[PDB]
Amino acid sequence: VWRNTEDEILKAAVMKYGKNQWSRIASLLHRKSAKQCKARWYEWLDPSIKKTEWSREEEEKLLHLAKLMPTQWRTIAPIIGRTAAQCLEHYEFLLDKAAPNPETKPARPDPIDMDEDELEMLSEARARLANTQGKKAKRKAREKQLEEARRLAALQKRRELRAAGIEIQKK
Amino acid sequence: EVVLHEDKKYYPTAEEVYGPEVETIVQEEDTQPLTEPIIKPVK
Amino acid sequence: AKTVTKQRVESHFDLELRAAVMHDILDMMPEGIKQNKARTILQHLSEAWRCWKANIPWKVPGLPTPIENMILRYVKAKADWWTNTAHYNRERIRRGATVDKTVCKKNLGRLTRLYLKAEQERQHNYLKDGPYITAEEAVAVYTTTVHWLESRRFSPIPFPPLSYKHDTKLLILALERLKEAYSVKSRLNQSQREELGLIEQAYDNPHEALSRIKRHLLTQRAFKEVGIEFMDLYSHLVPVYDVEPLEKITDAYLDQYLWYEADKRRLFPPWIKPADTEPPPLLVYKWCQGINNLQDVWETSEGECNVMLESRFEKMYEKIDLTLLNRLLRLIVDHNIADYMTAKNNVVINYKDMNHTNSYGIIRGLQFASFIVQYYGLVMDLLVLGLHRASEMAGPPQMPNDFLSFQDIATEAAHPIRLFCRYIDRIHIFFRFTADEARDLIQRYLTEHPDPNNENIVGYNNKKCWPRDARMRLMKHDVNLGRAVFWDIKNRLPRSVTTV
Amino acid sequence: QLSKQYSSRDLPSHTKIKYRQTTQDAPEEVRNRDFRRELEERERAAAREKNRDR
Amino acid sequence: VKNKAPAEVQITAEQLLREAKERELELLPPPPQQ
Amino acid sequence: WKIPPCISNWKNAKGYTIPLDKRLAAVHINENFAKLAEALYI
Amino acid sequence: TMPKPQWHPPWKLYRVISGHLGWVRCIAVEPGNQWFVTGSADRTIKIWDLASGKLKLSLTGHISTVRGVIVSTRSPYLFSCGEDKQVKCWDLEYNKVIRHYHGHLSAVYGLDLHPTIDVLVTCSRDSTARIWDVRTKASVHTLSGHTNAVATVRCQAAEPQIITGSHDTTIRLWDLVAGKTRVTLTNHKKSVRAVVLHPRHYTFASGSPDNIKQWKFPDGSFIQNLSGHNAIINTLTVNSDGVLVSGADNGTMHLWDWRTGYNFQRVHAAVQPGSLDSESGIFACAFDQSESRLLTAEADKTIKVYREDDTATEETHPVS
Repeated sequence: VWRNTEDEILKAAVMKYGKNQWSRIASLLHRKSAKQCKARWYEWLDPSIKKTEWSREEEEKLLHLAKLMPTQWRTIAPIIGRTAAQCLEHYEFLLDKAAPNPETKPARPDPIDMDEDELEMLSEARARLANTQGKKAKRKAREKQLEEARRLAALQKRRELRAAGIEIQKK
Repeated sequence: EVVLHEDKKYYPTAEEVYGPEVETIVQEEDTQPLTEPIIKPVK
Repeated sequence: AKTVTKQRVESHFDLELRAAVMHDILDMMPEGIKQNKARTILQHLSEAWRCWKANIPWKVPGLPTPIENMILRYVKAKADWWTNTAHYNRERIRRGATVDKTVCKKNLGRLTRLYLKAEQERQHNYLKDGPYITAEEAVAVYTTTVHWLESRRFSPIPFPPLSYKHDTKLLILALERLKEAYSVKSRLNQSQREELGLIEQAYDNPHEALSRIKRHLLTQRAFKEVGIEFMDLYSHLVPVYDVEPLEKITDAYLDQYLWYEADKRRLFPPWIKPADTEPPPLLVYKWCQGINNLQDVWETSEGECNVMLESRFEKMYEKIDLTLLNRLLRLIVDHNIADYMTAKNNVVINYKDMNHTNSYGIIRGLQFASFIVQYYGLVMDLLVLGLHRASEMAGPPQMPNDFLSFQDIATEAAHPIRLFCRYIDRIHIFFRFTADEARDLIQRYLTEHPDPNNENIVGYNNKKCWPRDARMRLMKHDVNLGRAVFWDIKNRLPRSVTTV
Repeated sequence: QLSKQYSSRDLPSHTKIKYRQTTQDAPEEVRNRDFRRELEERERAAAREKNRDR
Repeated sequence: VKNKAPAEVQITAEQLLREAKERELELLPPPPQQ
Repeated sequence: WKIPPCISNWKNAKGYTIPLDKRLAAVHINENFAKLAEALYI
Repeated sequence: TMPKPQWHPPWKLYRVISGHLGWVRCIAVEPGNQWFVTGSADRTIKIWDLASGKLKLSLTGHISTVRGVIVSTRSPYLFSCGEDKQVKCWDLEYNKVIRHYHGHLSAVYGLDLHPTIDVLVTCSRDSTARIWDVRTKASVHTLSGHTNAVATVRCQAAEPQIITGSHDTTIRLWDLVAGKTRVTLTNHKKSVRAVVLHPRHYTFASGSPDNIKQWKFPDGSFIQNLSGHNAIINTLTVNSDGVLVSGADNGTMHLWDWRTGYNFQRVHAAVQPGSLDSESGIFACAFDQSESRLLTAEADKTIKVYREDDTATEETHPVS
């Protein structure tokens, strides 16, 4: 199942990495694979998916299509602009008023005390999202300030060495 | 009057784009095999 | 100044292409004076190319037209180069010239992308130019099938009952078949690991499994997305479909149940022949042995003529229509299972980063696809033979016939079609004509396709493997009879359903 | 500063220049020729042959 | 001991983005003036 | 002559956050389906 | 104003050849006028008959775009030049490469032949030209001094013997023996991709998206402008009768009068069926040897042949 913490990580992860690197994102999450992340995005968390009420024109067109092209919900869904799970639930519901897969379901909210792993993930997700500098661009940034020890130490020690009275030449 | 995707004519044909009198050659593979010199020598 | 050899062909193509682009407009159709941003137009160029490769429609909101035309022109340049290289390497791989192992993989990836681009275009054209099958071909097909099934006294398949006796036998068979893939117990992956987990826990607790299975078959009509990839056989490729585990188990059980029941109620008449009764060499023997046991078959006194035709339905898996297929399945099974089966072929197909939706053909990597292919082929056997001759061949429903036998000799000789075999989508027919039936056929052929210039002898294809003393001898009566027979058969099939 | 290195491909090869002989197309003949009329001649001939084509 | 019970506000994304923004991970301390 | 910047879905060389909306932006049905389906029901 | 321009008849398209699998980038005519040769971005060199338009032969040696071909008037040789940095000499009595000139450091954009001595000149993107010895494949001079790709080169027997136009918007007139630039002409604001020499007048013209300009040898004194064609100009080609063809890169082709600079026709041809409309463009044009036909090599993989119109008169098509 899907927990609000996780899909809130997924919104940010998609916001950062892009809409085609599902294995990276899947790695941000513990206990998720890239297939499930991609499914959850294309079924519920996409901002272009509508969760509203069916306008009367929507419902008439839905029944119209479901008669023109029966059981082809992936074909029908984009013709009216909602996901196939929504169209399928609402069509059976219309038929009955007149008479799993956890990607589709909403997210169980956050608990009062978040289970510790729920917390460390957030910190580490925060960790990953902030590391813009090229992981090596981290290292060499460290190195630029690293060697400043080398020169700064040497000079004072060189000053002191030549101050002690010995005029060393390196070469 | 349904056109099987096997036909699906895009792309107006040449005579319609160029005109009734402009000639149109389409030359895939050539005549005159490669061994035949373009400039023949003397003998 | 080192030459451009074979490892630097691609990197050099891109060097020179983007040098050209930088010359081209970003310095010779400017008047974006300040800083003409050419380093960013090159970014657009690379992204337009990736979008071409992914089959995405690329349109940037406010981007001057001269630039857009420049980019479209150069992406067409690179696309021509790319696919011409694919054509060339494919011919080398097919005939056998290179063994390089990076070219084999590069080329399989190129042709996978080319296939999926053509395929998304074919599905879009379906949904745009509408069902290719008119409402009068489809109604003839539907009514002919109802007449068949009613004359046979078929007994439709019911939804698998609650306390069916055989549910565990059908489940054990399904799960053994699914295990048979990972016999090796290889390095497999996460996803096969997960499948093996599901299979084992269903092998331990077989009633939560079957409860789930029937719940699925009853309520589910929108499924996950399928993966595709190609198996490279060096002279053609084979598509290989990758479905998810939960549904693979539900489909395997549905498959077993349908084939079991179909075989008990006798759906498939004896000519639909990858059958469980003999291996293919025994089919060849029974065919040779049935031809020879026809009545007065080798006699030529009165000018009779035997014709053996063999063909292929030329793409039946690809022009199935899921609406018509739904209705044709409903005549056979419960509407619940029919709806499951036809709502399952309509899924999203995904390769590396290309995605589309199946709406027209059939996914053969499903587990009941055998049943769909053979039932649809049954409908087409009926269109080719006619209900009367199909009822002569299949015998009366109380006393069915064997593979190539008839009830008596009277019926067998009452018609030119003496034998008929149909492998999955392959057709073999054997006719025996009298001189008047043959002459009549040739007349009606020549009336509509008149060949006064005697080039019918030319298109005829023979088998250049036996010596000429054993090949076919092309006299005009003979090649004309051949063309007439073929012309007559390819006229019984609407070209929007299948061809020949 | 001239090197003594050397190359397999800089050995002498094709050391004589062919000149266009008397009949091939020497600059004398093309200096002479009348080209427009010759061209229209072969053009008419080709149209004749291809109407014989059909 | 764990008590599962609906939390109060939420852990919506912008919060992750703002906290990572304020993690400043390695901007860099300035090269020391001497 | 202003050139919009590219935000790709494949390359994020410098690791930059872009909101979903701007990340995002950068069907026909014939009328013979009705005649076919209704002819089948009849 | 001007005296008034000579009346030239207008030209009409009459043939469309299509057999190439990439843009067609260069075109040339044999000395004796029987066949012409095209080189394309599908790395072949096709040889077509000039009367019938039939394809005689296809030569495939290059590794990338062939960007220039030429046929030598003194020897049975065809010299081709590609983007693979290689320059080739095909011998046309065996149809096989016999000689290759090595040393350029990037794609070679064009090439011309000296009319009396046996040398070659090639221009490339490393922003140099080279004077090759046809017979010993040795580079006798590297004409350097431009500061960007050298788009085009033309050579002549008179003096100065080499004119190069480059992408850094400059023209240079070089001396062959000394090997250095005499004159530098900086009148153009945009890349000079086209240069042509009048056959019988000791003058020359140079094309650029700004406007075509005319110059007068041997030290390049300005003469006049030719304006109106606002397009990246890929070619210029002059008839012996003073017709000057200016072929652009969006497909449009203007025909001018050389002497007064009066644009007497504008052709806007159509793209081959399966083409986009962003793929109309002219890369090379060549007059026949009789100077009656005008062949053009286009970015929609066709070769279009124009002939003069014989049924028009000064009063049907007056000169403005």
